[PDB]
Amino acid sequence: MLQPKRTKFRKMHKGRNRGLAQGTDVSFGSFGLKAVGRGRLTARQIEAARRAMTRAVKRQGKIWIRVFPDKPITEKPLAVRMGKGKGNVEYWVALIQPGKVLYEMDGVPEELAREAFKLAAAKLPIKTTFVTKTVM
Amino acid sequence: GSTRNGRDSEAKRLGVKRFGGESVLAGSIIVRQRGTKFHAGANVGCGRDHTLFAKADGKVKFEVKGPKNRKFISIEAE
Amino acid sequence: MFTINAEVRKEQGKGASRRLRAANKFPAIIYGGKEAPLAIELDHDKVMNMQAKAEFYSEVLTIVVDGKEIKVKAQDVQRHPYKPKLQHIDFVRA
RNA sequence: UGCCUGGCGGCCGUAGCGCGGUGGUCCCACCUGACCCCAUGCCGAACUCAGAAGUGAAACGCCGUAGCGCCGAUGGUAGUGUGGGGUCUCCCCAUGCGAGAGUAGGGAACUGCCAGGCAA
RNA sequence: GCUCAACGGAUAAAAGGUACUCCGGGGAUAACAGGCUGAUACCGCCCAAGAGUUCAUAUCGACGGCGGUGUUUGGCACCUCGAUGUCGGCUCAUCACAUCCUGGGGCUGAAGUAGGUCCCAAGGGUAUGGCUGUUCGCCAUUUAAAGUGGUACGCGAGCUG
RNA sequence: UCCUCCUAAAGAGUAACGGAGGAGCACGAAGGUUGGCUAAUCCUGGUCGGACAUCAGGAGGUUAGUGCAAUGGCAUAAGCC
RNA sequence: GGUUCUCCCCGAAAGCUAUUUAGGUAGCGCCUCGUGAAUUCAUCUCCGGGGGUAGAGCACUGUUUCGGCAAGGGGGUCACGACUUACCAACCCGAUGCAAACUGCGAAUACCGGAGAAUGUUAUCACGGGAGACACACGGCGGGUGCUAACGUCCGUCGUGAAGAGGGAAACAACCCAGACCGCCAGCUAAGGUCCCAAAGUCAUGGUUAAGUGGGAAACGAUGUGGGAAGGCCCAGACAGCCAGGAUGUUGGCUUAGAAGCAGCCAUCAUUUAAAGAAAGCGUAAUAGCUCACUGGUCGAGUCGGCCUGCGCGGAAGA
Repeated sequence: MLQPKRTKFRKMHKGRNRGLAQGTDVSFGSFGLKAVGRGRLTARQIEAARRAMTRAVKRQGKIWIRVFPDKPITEKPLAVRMGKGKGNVEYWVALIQPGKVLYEMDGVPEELAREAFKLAAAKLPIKTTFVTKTVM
Repeated sequence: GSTRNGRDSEAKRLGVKRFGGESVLAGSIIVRQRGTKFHAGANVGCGRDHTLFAKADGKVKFEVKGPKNRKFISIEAE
Repeated sequence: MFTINAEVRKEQGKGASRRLRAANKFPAIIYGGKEAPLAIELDHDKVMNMQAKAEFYSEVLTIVVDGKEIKVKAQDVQRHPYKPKLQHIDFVRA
């Protein structure tokens, strides 16, 4: 579980997920996992989609994780009425815009990277696609 | 449970009262501000609260001077 | 040996560029040297198959507009965020 | 009228850093001696006095160099005022405004007043 | 000369119980039930690490995700305080199928009997008892089966307490 | 009860049992005027002396300080003597 | 709780501050009447302005990914000194993201002031008389909170209802069009519609749908279908069948028990040749063995695999 270390504040606002993405170009690796749908990824979903992906590309090679959550999400307990303060932090989400590359990979053939990003895309609530590092 | 916040203060009503070319009678407060965000220039005084008060029934005009570019508040004399 | 037929834009902006993008086309521009930047209007379906080659981003292009021939290169390209298509290409007139 | 230099300004990084070169008959700085005017919470290092032997070393001014900083198009994109629509936690259409970042490029400041030196 | 801190300070001076209670009102405001949503609950689906003698997908399926129902626990307080009687029991029932059996089939790690999973199908049937006020739950003995839910957690101008 | 930031939607203002902190003081110098000065944190050398005391030099630039929690401001210094 | 005749004109609010105050009351913001005043005010154009929000970025405060130099650290190794160093790793450097409490940047709107044409029953301000109201609700936009749940709650602006009848969405205050002085068996039109109930096109042209889609619902799956840009192999003969081979020393290494075409490291050689990969699976305790790849004949004209799209199918079970 990717969790931040000593944040400035414990709890922040909800916030909207409007706008476009910034990490569009595949920079570090040769084959990327670019997101198409607009959603968000909790801290368990990155680590779960990493286990089903790293095992298919057997441990030689290298995988870049282009996202980090750094956003707390509160949750009220059961049988608790509204108000009376803010809820307690339970998990950490990463706000994903359309076009954000999620994972990158280099050191594998194009066939092995094709049949491994599909195994990680079934762990994610958002619709992703397969992209390739282009020149310039 | 309980809460520990819920405390603030009487909004101080700061900012600029009289803008650009807008005739001000001497002694008229122009900018009420925390520090010297806007500095006093020609014909305009600065108070003990960094309220730049006019000093000559005239216009206003903001500028940028020196080598720090600090909005500056002068007073054209009409 | 790379020849791209193009035209001259008559309307420019955000609303003029999105009408032109929904018709399988995208705008571009040729600039450089000391002449005026010429607004370039060309088809998307040809150039999308041209940029699959690795020599499209390295060699000298020949864009034909108004009957003339202008030798250019590739400087800056704007990919679409989630679709395999283009939005704008900067051409250095060289 | 030109080249320099010194004092006072506008403008404030196209004006600021780095490297290399150069300037002393003028001016400026370093320097010289300090018992005295003054003064170091010790030291005349600073400040202050009386002078001019030497140097342009350090500082300062000028020139070149883009190696940085900085300025900055045109087009595109995000955003958004008004009126509608949709598979309506978001997006599109008509119209108006239009970034930021980035690219080509520009770029080693310009100038006002007075005094002194020099050539006319 | 006032932590007149309940800080625009009702007095210089002030705590509790009412199931013995009583009056004026409120669904401006809770408890039973209805209504909106579905955090939670139940059920179904997607990838496939593995267990299964080798074999992911006979069977179970981790790490995660997506949905459906309104049966549990919860959220709001929109009707109801010029009265909507409510846990369990008896009598009488009605509907859905997410089917307990009976009926028709696929696969099987199905030799046969006996099984396991899944699909279609609601026509009919679906325990007597000891304990507890009990719905639930434990136990004895049957039975083809002793089903899951909705109807104001059905039913007090039908009975009980 | 009061003060600082955000929510607060680029004039002001703006709610919630919304998210973070403080105050109910102090000072006759910590005020006024005049004069002068620029740190934090590192690197090297040097007696005890070491990661950190004091001394010399370099980079760096206000990342320091502003009596007190925060915001704005401060080199003409409001910082220090 | 009730508050009794009629007509005309104007017309609110459910907000702020205070309150032993929250359902009450006072002032102000809002309403009505009268009086007195300035091209008073509004809309629009131009000019002068202050931002710091949306967006963007990492110069500052933090968070985080990768690569290089790399102190320091680490495990182990020696004889007061230290040799090997699978490892963690501070500051800059190159690249990449995030932030309400970050801003070297920075809108659109909104607000203040000045000049000007037109329009608006002075619509603007001050004073005096009288109030009511201070329980608001929904929809769009920017949000806090809740589960980016609620016909949920709390904010700022606008509209509607309240306090607005009429048409439409079947019925349905708050959704859309549109503001009822009265009368008429007159015409035009907005929202929405034109087969019938029910007034109006069984209207013209070009496509799509086979699902009753239209007339609820996603992840995901699939030779449904239409349109477009390209590619591989091809009448020196393609694509799916039919007929022949589909093997050889490899019991190769491996801990020396066997993995041996199809167990793990593995290289992934090389001949016999028209064709065979020391195998993708089917068999095994390992082999045996069925089999297509890769090659010829037969056959004969097109076939196959990916992308963006429009309408479709399943997932889809309630009393």
